[PDB]
Amino acid sequence: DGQPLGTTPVSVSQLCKFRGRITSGQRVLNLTELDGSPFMAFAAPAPAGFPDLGSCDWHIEMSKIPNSSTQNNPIVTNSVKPNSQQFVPHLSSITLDENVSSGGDYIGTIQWTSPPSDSGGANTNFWKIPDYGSSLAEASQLAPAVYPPGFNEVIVYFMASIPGPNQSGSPNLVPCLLPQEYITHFISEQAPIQGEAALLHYVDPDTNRNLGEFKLYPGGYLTCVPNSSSTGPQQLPLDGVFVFASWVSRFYQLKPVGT
Amino acid sequence: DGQPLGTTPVSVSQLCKFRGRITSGQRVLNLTELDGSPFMAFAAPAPAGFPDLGSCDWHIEMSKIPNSSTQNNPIVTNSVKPNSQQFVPHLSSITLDENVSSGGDYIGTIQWTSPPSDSGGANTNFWKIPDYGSSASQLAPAVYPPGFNEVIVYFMASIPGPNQSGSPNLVPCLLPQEYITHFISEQAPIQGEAALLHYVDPDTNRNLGEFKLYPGGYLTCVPNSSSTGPQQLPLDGVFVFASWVSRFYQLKPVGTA
Amino acid sequence: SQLAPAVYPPGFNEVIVYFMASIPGPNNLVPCLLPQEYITHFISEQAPIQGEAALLHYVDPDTNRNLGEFKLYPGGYLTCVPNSSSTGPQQLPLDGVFVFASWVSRFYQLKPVGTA
Amino acid sequence: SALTQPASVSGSPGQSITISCTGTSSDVGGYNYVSWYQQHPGKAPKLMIYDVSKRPSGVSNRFSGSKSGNTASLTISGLQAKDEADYYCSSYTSSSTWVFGGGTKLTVLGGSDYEFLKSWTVEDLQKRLLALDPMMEQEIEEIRQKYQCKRQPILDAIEA
Amino acid sequence: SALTQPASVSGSPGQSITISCTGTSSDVGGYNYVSWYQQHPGKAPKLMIYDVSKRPSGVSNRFSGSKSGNTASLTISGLQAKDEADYYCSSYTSSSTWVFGGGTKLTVLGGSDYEFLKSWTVEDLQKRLLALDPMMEQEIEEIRQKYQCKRQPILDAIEA
Amino acid sequence: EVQLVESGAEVKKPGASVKVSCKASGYTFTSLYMHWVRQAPGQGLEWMGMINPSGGGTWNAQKFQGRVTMTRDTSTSTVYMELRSLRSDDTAMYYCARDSDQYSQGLGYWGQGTLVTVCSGSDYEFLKSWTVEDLQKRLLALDPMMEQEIEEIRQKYQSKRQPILDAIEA
Amino acid sequence: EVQLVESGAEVKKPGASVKVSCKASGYTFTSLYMHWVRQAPGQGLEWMGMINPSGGGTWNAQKFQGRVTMTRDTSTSTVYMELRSLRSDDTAMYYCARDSDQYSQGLGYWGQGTLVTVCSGSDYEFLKSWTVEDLQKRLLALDPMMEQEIEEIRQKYQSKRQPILDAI
Repeated sequence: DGQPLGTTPVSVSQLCKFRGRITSGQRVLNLTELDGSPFMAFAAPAPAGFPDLGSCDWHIEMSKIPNSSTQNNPIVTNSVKPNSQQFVPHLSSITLDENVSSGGDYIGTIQWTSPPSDSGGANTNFWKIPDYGSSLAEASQLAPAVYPPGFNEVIVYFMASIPGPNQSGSPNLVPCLLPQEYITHFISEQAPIQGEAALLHYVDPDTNRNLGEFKLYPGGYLTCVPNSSSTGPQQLPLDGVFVFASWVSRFYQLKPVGT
Repeated sequence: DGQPLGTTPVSVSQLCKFRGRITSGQRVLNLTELDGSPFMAFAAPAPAGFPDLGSCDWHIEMSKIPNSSTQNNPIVTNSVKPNSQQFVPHLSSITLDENVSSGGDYIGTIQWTSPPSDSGGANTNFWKIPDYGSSASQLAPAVYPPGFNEVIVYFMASIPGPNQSGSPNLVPCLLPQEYITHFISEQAPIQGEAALLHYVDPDTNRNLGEFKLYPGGYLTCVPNSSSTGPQQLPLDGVFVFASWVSRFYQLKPVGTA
Repeated sequence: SQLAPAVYPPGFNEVIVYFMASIPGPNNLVPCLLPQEYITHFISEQAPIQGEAALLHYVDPDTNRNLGEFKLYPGGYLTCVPNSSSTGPQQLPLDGVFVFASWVSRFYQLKPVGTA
Repeated sequence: SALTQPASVSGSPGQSITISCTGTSSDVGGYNYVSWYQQHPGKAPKLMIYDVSKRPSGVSNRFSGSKSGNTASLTISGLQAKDEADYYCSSYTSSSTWVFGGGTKLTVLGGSDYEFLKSWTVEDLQKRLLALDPMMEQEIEEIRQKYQCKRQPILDAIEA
Repeated sequence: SALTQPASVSGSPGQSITISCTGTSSDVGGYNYVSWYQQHPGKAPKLMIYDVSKRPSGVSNRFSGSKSGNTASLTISGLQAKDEADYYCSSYTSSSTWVFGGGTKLTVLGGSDYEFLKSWTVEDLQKRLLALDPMMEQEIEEIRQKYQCKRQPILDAIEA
Repeated sequence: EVQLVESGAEVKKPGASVKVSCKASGYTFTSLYMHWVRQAPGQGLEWMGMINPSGGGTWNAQKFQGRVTMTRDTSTSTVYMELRSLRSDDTAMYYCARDSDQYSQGLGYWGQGTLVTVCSGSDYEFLKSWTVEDLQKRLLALDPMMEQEIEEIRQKYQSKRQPILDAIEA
Repeated sequence: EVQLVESGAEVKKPGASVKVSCKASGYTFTSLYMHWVRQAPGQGLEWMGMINPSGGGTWNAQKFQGRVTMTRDTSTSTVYMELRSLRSDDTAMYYCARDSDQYSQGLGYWGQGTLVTVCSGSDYEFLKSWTVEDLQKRLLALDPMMEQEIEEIRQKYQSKRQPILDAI
């Protein structure tokens, strides 16, 4: 029904970007919102659109937002260690690894991610989240964890590639619960909820064959029943559209997906 | 009515991005679609979402789209000069400035822009589009400012990069990408010559300014004076559809003074 | 350039069959899309096209049985769904005769063609 | 156009001193990018006030700059011996170029009776020997460079 | 651990030789990145083969490596003297670590009769003059250091 | 730490193209800008051009337009200045410098400089007549000139003696 | 042109900690990972870990886990190796080597090599009690002996020159 939780931005533009002001010759970044307005701790665990790629070493590419410079390349490359104790976005302060010579309002994204440092040589576990600042005391804390429902149902994640090496040499896929277009649509059109879940159909737009049926829970995640030990929904083609079939109860038994 | 024109992508993700195969040790990038698919030259001037930041030098960053690397930093920095005759996206090939060490499928965006080279010191004019190497043309039709003292209204976003005047590097736009995605999703038919949009402050429900949306897909207004216009309007407002209007609908001028 | 248009096999499978012909030279089998006699027959009979596609049987004049079935499109090419990557229309005999049944659409997905 | 600077500026050691830089509206008043360059006659210049009223690291706080309207001014407080150099102001131009000034020869009197220079730290006298060395050798290669073409033409004339 | 390698394999000039690197599934079989190396005794090692069969620029096409199941092999064709060096295989282990091979030895037995020395080309001879000094320089590195080893605790003893 | 190393001094004939280099090491070559600064002997600095290491981006001074061509090679991390139509004014101190920082906009990291000196001539006209003439006894004036440089340093030694003379009795 | 140079050969008393640097220039420092490779005299190459120039990121072999400590300096573009509790087998040719290319994933560009030396002696605190009087003289007397040992391998060098003289 369309209330973003945690640090979900409305649009893709402010999705993984962060903005802040840093003093010259210092590595502390005082976070602000993407539009430049001051960030409030009690609003959210982090400024809207703050990255949540946990268990990895960020590598940012900041730049001065007003673009005062006239000659040189404005891209400044630094790295952030979310496992470090100084990584406290809830307190509107994160410390970069390297000092930045020029002070000013900096805006940047995550360029690539490496396996986390000072963490026993663990792999880039994109399914975990960085330990934000102390949020139990404040009203705004992390969004509740989405546990997988029973009835042999598994949460379906949408995977996109981020640059950066991983210990296994596998593609670096960042999983997400819902596509950002769906989140924007839900935010814009705040339709109410009439059932414990929404029965989505993954249908090929042209051939109109029902590739598989998915349940959309009000918490904002898609679940499915894999057919067997096979990967299940991963075999599905990407040229498909989810169509809302009906409102269903929680105990609805999905037809197994995949072969 | 939700019909994209030119190299317009549906979602923001495929904006200012390009994917292609380049042989090791070379500098020519053979463009493909963003999803690793062959690109049809006849359908579009360029692969979907290919940048149109013309009259400026692109400084791209690239990485292999399957992460086959376990050790080193995957981003490779290169530059593309659109004014060069070798920059021909229509023929699915653009040549980077520097050589690329290892071959493979590289995805990449525009990291920053600099004033165009080989142009007599011209500034980074973002109001022009690259040549695209077209040879009939399937480009999006050029939008002209209508008469009746109407001027097209553009939306500006900052891309990093220097400019000859030290001013913000704001790129113009015709319609926010969320509007484009909504139009594509909701193929609402056009029932009038133009759509009158009210710019309403959500908290106070006050129409700060009124705008005309043309079926071509661009938003126009009427400035109160040469020194004012939509720039004074607060950014927190939301466009609310009001009615279908004829081309001769005379808007109330926006701005002050 | 008013060139003729390239044909894309639509939907799942539905590959486009080709009529190989041999030309002497270096060692050759050039493909084809429609027989010239079929072109002449189509030109002679100016009848309208119904539905989205025309379903065809590859019937044998001997047994009058449909060994294989094909979907004919107004674009001027033939499509079929093979049993597998290798097994498909190639296994069909060369002595068969093509006929016309009715006009079908993308809803009608042909049963796989070939012996595997 | 070319930036204009005073030919020479004088000041006794100990007190403050102001250096002026005047340009056109576009060159110095149009943009806030004016850089002050101090160059000892021997070696390369180095940053003093690379942006107006802003100071690069590794530079004493004595050198400070300011711009009032269409004129940029260097102000130096506590002037002493080792500031003897030619000072240049460089600013951005409307032509997307960087312009340079003529340069001011900072004339600081010292050691008229030769007692002032020895009154400084003992390093300064050794520094003074290290201070004279750079521009004291430039003339050598200055003759050497022309020497590299006072005689090649005459042997070329011999072959002619 | 370490990749098991043959202690030494030799072949006459002209007949191609093959050196194989062995390891477990986690070392070689699991991952496609195996690097084949070669070290002059005095010079630093450089890269022959990386990514199983991909070859960096600057090394002749004759070198060619391959992976067969759990075993990786390097092929050298038409051997001469300049290939006489130890070959090292390295694979990316499952423990997020790079592990080096034991280190194989290859020696060209040609020239022992002392008649094949002249059979080498003048360029082949010329590099041999400039090759027997650097690896002897590697030896004196050990000669200057076994005695630096036993000199060390008298310098302390003289102090103490 | 970053160093800017120039190719070195070289004397060029008038009207002959002069090629200079500036080595860059210890920093990312493409991020910062490279500038070219010329200082006429005892006349002051002047700016001729600046180069985009990340591809093209040649912008020079208006009076140098059509005269200076600049290029770079990312493989060797060097920047090359080329000049045309060498005349008596181009003999000066050629400098390569970069901004102190990506957002600094101040040239503070300069090189050693090259003393590219143009042959002013003024001796071809007098010594072209009579062919060889007496230049045979004039081309051997290489050795005697060395004594003058010994005399110059004596003048240089004259002025680098008083500070110690004031130091000893200080 | 890109090259790696290091501190040089060092001599260390076992049980202490050795510090090794590796100067990197001619390329973007943070772009390429830096590896550390050691080679004992007469033994194969060993891999003691890797260092990410971009913000720490150390991964070292299990047999050297907890022994090496590697850090980088972004200002000077130098990577530091620190190994504590040197042992008899720890003396080796210490190489710092970056990858040939970002996507090559093969050590192609190596350093000049550094030689950390270990002796560990046999019983030297015993030697301090009574041999310290003539220990320096025994050293100085033995100095020319190895000087002709370099001449001994010079004789080997001249011995192998004769076959190449016939080759010419």
